[PDB]
Amino acid sequence: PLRDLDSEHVSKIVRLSGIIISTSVLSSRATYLSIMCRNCRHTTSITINNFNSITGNTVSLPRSCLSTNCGPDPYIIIHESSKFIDQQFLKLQEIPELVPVGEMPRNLTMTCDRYLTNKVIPGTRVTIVGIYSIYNSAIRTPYIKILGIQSDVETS
Amino acid sequence: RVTLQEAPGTVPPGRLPRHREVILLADLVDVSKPGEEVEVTGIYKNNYDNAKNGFPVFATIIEANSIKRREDVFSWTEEEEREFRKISRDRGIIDKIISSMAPSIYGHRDIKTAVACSLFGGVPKNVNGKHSIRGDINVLLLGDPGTAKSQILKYVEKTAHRAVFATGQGASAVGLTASVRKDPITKEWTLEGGALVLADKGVCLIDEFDKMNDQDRTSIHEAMEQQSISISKAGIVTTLQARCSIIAAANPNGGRYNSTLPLAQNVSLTEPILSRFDILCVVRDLVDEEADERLATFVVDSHVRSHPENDSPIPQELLMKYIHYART
Amino acid sequence: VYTSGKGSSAAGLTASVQRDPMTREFYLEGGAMVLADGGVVCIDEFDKM
Amino acid sequence: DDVTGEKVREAFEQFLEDFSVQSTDTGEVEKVYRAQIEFMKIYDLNTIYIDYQHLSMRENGALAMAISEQYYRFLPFLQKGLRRVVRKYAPELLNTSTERVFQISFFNLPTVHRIRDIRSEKIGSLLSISGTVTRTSEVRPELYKASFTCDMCRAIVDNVEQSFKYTEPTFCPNPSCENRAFWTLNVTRSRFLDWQKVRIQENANEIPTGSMPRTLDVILRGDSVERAKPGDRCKFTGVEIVVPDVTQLGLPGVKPSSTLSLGVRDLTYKISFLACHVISIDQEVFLNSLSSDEINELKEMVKDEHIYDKLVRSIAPAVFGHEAVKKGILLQMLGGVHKSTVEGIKLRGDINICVVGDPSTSKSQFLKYVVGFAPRSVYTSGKASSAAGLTAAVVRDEEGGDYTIEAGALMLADNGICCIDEFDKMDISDQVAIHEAMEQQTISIAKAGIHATLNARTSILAAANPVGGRYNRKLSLRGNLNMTAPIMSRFDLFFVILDDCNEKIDTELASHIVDLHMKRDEAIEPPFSAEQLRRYIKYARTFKPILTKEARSYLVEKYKELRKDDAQRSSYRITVRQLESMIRLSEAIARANCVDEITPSFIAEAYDLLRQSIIRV
Amino acid sequence: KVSDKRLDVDTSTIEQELMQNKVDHNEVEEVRQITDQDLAKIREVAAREDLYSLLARSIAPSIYELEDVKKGILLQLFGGTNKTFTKGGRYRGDINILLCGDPSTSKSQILQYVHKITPRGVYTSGKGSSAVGLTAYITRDVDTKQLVLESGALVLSDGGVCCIDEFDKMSDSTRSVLHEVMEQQTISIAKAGIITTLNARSSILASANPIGSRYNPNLPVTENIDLPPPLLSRFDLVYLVLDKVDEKNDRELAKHLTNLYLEDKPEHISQDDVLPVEFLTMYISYAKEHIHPIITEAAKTELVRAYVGMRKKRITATTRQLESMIRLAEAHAKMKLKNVVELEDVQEAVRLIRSAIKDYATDPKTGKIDMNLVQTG
Amino acid sequence: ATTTLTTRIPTPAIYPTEDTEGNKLTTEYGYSTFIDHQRITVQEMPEMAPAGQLPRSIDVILDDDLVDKTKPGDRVNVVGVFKSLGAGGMNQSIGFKTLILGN
Amino acid sequence: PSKMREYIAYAKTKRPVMSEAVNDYVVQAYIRLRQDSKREMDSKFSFGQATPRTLLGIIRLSQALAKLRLADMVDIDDVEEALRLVRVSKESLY
Ligand SMILES: Nc1ncnc2c1ncn2[C@@H]1O[C@H](COP(=O)(O)OP(=O)(O)O)[C@@H](O)[C@H]1O
Ligand SMILES: Nc1ncnc2c1ncn2[C@@H]1O[C@H](COP(=O)(O)OP(=O)(O)O)[C@@H](O)[C@H]1O
Ligand SMILES: Nc1ncnc2c1ncn2[C@@H]1O[C@H](COP(=O)(O)OP(=O)(O)O)[C@@H](O)[C@H]1O
Ligand code: BEF
Ligand SMILES: [Mg+2]
Ligand SMILES: [Mg+2]
Ligand SMILES: [Mg+2]
Ligand SMILES: [Zn+2]
Ligand SMILES: [Zn+2]
Repeated sequence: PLRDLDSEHVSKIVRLSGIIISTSVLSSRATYLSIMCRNCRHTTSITINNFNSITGNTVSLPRSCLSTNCGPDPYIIIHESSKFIDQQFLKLQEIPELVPVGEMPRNLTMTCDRYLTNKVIPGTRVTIVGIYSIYNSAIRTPYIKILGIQSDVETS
Repeated sequence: RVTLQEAPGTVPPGRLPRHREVILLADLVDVSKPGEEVEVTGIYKNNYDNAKNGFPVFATIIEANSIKRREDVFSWTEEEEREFRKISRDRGIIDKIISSMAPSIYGHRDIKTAVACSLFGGVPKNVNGKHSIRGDINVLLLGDPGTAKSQILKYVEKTAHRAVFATGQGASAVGLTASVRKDPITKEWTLEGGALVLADKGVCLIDEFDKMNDQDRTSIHEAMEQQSISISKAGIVTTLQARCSIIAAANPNGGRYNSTLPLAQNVSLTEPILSRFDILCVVRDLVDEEADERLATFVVDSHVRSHPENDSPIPQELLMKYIHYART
Repeated sequence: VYTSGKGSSAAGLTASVQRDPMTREFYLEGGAMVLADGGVVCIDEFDKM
Repeated sequence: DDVTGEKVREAFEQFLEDFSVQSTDTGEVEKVYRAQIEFMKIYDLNTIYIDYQHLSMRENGALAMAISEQYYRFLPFLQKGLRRVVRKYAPELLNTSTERVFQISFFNLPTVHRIRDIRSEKIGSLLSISGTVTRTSEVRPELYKASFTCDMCRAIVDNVEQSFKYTEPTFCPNPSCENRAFWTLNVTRSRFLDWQKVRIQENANEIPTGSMPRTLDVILRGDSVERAKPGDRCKFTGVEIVVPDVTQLGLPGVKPSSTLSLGVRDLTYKISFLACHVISIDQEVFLNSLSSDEINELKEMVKDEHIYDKLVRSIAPAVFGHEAVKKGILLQMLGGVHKSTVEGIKLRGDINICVVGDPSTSKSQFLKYVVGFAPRSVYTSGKASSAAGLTAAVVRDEEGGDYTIEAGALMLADNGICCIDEFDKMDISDQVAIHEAMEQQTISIAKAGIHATLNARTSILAAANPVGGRYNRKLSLRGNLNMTAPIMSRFDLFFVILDDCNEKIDTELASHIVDLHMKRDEAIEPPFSAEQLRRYIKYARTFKPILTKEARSYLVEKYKELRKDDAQRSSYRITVRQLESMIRLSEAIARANCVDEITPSFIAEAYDLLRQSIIRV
Repeated sequence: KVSDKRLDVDTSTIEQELMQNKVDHNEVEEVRQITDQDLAKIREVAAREDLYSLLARSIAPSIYELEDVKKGILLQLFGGTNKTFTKGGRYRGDINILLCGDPSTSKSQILQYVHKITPRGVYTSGKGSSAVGLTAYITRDVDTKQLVLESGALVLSDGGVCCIDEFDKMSDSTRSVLHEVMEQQTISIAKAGIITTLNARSSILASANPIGSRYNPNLPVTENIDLPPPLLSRFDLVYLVLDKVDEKNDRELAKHLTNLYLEDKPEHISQDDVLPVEFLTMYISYAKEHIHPIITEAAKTELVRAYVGMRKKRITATTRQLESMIRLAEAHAKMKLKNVVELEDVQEAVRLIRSAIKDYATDPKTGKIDMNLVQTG
Repeated sequence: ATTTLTTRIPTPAIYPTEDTEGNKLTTEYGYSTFIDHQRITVQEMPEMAPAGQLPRSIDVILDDDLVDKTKPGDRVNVVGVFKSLGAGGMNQSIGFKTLILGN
Repeated sequence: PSKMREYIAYAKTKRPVMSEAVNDYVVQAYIRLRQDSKREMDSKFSFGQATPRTLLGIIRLSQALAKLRLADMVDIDDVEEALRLVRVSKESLY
């Protein structure tokens, strides 16, 4: 149950169900991009295939020429050569009837990418397989990476 | 984090109740529900540090160590199922239960029978999707003012499972209508169903039934007819489920039931609204000197028994558990 | 869609143009006659519409 | 150091010991300051009250003038002198058992300044103000003395004084360090006091012509926190203080600014107040705060047989000829007994009065009298109010700041009477909300992320007019009153005032009015003075009457007779809530007679009063 | 602040602050200083036999042949005695006057004259006004970007005459706030953020038209006025200004106006002499500060007898009418600089009340004004 | 970046205030060249959009002769490169700014 | 419209004044109009009872007509024409 999510579930695959109430706009992310030194004119190619799905951008641009002067932050992204993938943010809420009587239903921010984007519409009742995770805005914000969307039978 | 506010009973008159932020850690989380008195002990810690007040001022937060409700009432064990069978074997058990319904009230046994019927409810059924039949019994209390319809509904709230209390008009935490509202402090959308949706597998007590808004009336009609409230706002297109038994209290037109008129002229509700009901018990005021005498004796005894300085029915807990097990 | 004469609890009986939250731009919130298109629509309490 | 500061400090500590006020015949002469010091040791308190009159008397008041004009400058010297005096006599209470802060409060200043009398030339001086408390904040800690952890040679400096603003310890626990760039505060070695901000407001009587009300923010530091509830007139004594303000950035006039590098800093401030203390303006505690003549007075009233009649006649001296309304209002002031059954349902005891009548029938007159006589009351008109005003209100603490709760009209009427004039005119949404609170006895706030749920135990005294302006006899109450039947049902009592062309009453009223205008407060002949009435009322409230077997039988019989009267048509029908109304009215009458037991006579009187309340249509 | 073209600020409303202001060393001209020669001149004028008519025609000099209306306006400007109670409370002598009648009867001009003369006053007109607009409102001062409290027209007009034009056109919702102001001289506001009572010692001067924008003799007086009785009870004087085709009156009015059109900026065509507005304002002010009438016993007996006489469908008598005669007699005495109230003052007040409502031409049982009988030049 | 398709080496735009020899320069409006620039937002067509769901929009950058060729509420068929601009937060301060350069 | 506007501005500069005989004529006309309104106060042609605003309108129209001839002195024929216009404003009713 969405209310039963616990710190013991962090970074573990969790099975849970709810209702999709909002689907954010597709945001394009980087999976392979070509960069250049403004001084060295030194081409390079960074790959971010390893979980380009956290909310924050992790594998960042280098601040010095490869193997290391070059000058801090000399890298510019060559956009016509990079390759991109899309990311979409969903927000899940507990089933409205299965909630404490006078308490706002608990909603949890969720993220998906690649072929799982544009798979649901708001109001659909879905079952989620994904990695319970932690995002820093001492406290932390929980969220779920999407691994699979078991979309139930919905309105035709 | 749980925000604790002083109980209004102990607050001296004229003073604003104060809120203190109680911090819960480890397995202490989700051991309480809002609106429930608590008795918690912990460190009165000084919170970390705004220049809003100008002077150097720190916030305070009470870290918690042990919280006990002042007080699973619906839990089960083999011995109490044996007990349930034993009391069920009695004769006149129906009358015993009816006398148990609303023990604080005197008279109107028809109302007690109706509310007991609504609580126990009919058998839910679904013929493979071919035919669907409501498994709930809806009770309407159309009575003259000051006949304890409100108190009866409060008792039902106390004694029912998955029970929500809604009002026809005014201020309430449940609005009988599905809505998509954004909390300004947190700035995000929430899909909140009405009291009908919240009471998906229980009862919904609707007081001031005649004094409903048009939207509330339409939502009531939808819930009573199709048992599924549908929402089509802010991009959310879905049909929430609400299979609820409605116990409603309404006032006849003019604050008094006119007997010479039919039910149509006595209540502003239209016929399609009433037809979905099952037990339409009109609580007409009766002018009998002896009945009034017995009522006054009951009221006076109760009122004197409540003074701070001067001082066959089934027990309520057994009624709770037996009703739950019967429905389950 | 099974729609009452006054409409559903919140769903409109016919198409309604409103503004979305995040940019206040024009879009169709819903309506029985457009959400159910190409199929049928069942309208009860027709005289109360 | 300053020689003048040393002089004033040594004089202060000198007369803390040498001063001695006479006890006249009884007690010879005693050291009042030493007596207060002994009292302090006995009760282990933290604040000493010093009369300004004594300081004015001593040494031709030169020291009094010096300490009044420059209180802030000499305050540390005052603290040091008091500490040395405490060391001299009874130094046991010096320490907390680390160190206990001693607070000095001056009381009985010669003059009182209103909020509009605040002037810049009085900044930092000692004075007194009188205002009405509007908003009270939480009691929060403040850094009396602040300790920190060092950056280089990480270690904690212990018990360093914290000024009005953030301070950095120049010295270090390691003397060789002399580094202070990064300090990390520790709560353990940091002292604290009690801080609470109260927003006072100018009283109505002090407002000039046309000016909208003016208000001031008062900070209560010390034991005086939470000493005043919202909606009370209090007298504040303290030092005039200034606090930095960043809002007055675009105001006309050259903005003072400091240049230092650059070192720019806008020196914009707003005036506030730091009050040393606050003074407001069972039967045992009540019996204690009376004088012997006052006790004799109250006791004499308790025994009199005519106490009921004299009390009824005394209410609203200006109004002539209406006794039912006076009886009802007196009962309402006497209140009732609010009770909770074993079930948890609560039975309110306070009485609700609804008055409807023809124009100019003194309907407001009673409302205007109740305010200014009841211990706490709020008077409001019809169109000049809203729901958020009547119940709790949500406002920003400051513009673009966190929202805070503000006590509404009913909150100031808690355990009191709230007079609402022209109920019919006042808005239908406000109507629904006010009545809903009358049923609930509580108010819930859920706006802008606040979930405070207050309690409203208030007595409603509401006046109105018949629809169209003038009452019509043939039409029933519900026809001439816009309100619906249950709204009347929740009310305990009703009085309908009628107009008629009777020459005798017209002549008597004309003479009464003209005499009131000609001779003012002359020969109005009140049976008792207002203060005596309030003394008796306060005492009666202490009692909690009890019933008898005859009382039960008579109550049942009277309810039976009233129900038999109903459709024996009636103006409005009878209920069991009417039975509860008779119960509460009977116990209120017994409280009026100061009798712990209700007699059948009281029940008969309450039943009769309800019978005149239901006038035949 | 002070000007000789307008009345001086009332000292009674400023009695509380002046003693402290003298210490404050503000040293502003709160009140105009009256010379000994001016005081002697004022006393000499008070000794004149036609004082009342002279002061009546001095107000609004260009307005022709509105005699009772001008007299009532004069009495309102003088005001009643400001009584104070030792126990608490105060009865203020603010006179509220309603003007109702046919269009083009120079009601708006009288309203403008009063709005000019008084020290403090606001001129509002019907649909323009609003309930929060009168009373008080919360506004955002953009300079400080802070929610700042601001007062409305009624509180602004404190201590003066609030002129309300097109009174009938006001919605009854907006009119509700006038109920407390016209009687208690205070407004108690308990809106969001403010819970207090405000003093509004303003005497209302309201002009309106009968329903149908013209008087209908068939309808009764109360139907033609068409206001709730609780409101009309608060008004101390109600004027039925009537436009009737009288050849002599029409000729006189036409001559007056056409003569007003004889120069570019001509002088008044009023044949009778008038007091220049500077001295008239000085006189009215001085009578306000230094006269405080007290009712005598004979006046009390006459007041009781008159009240019983009126209190015996047409407009009904009221205790507010009794307090209205009290205030009007006090004002008439205060005009004459007398320190006490006599019988003739009460007689004049009763005459004014009877004449303003045109009681000398109305049938008792049915309030139909006898059009032939009511005719006056 | 917009005015050219291929990513050029970023040269910061510094307005020449002084000559190479320190002489003061007076900007010559009326000889300098200015190009009209307009951004329009294109939203999914209501006729083809799914009913009851929020719309999706893209931003179009028009330039020179393409400006002011449309009125709000028109139905248009804009063709151009679907370029992505900016570091897109990859450089330390959630995706990339994406827009359709207008052809 | 340019020339007309110029002439209208020039006429607006002037401030003509009435005359004694003109005033007598206007007063008599107003009296007669008031009597006529009183007579037919409920006839089939009751275009409304005359009011002093009718007199003021006659004065205003006469002054405007005087301005139109560029004269500082109101003329009797101007008043006659103003009366004619006010009367024939309702002439199409028949
Ligand atoms: N049949 C009854 N037996 C006992 N008490 C009753 C009965 N009917 C009404 N009362 C009492 O009458 C009082 C009026 O409140 P209530 O009847 O609940 O109001 P309402 O019916 O108007 O909502 C309550 O204290 C209630 O307990
Ligand atoms: N019985 C009365 N006793 C004393 N004064 C009265 C009485 N009746 C009317 N009045 C006077 O006439 C005025 C009526 O005012 P009031 O009746 O309070 O207004 P409202 O009818 O709107 O409530 C008051 O000055 C009041 O003192
Ligand atoms: N009796 C009168 N004395 C002076 N001027 C008058 C008189 N009757 C009408 N007028 C004039 O006619 C016009 C009508 O006055 P106005 O106040 O506008 O009318 P209303 O009474 O409808 O508000 C004004 O120009 C006024 O000078
Ligand atoms: F035609 Be008027 F303004 F009464
Ligand atoms: Mg009820
Ligand atoms: Mg009143
Ligand atoms: Mg007008
Ligand atoms: Zn490089
Ligand atoms: Zn160090």
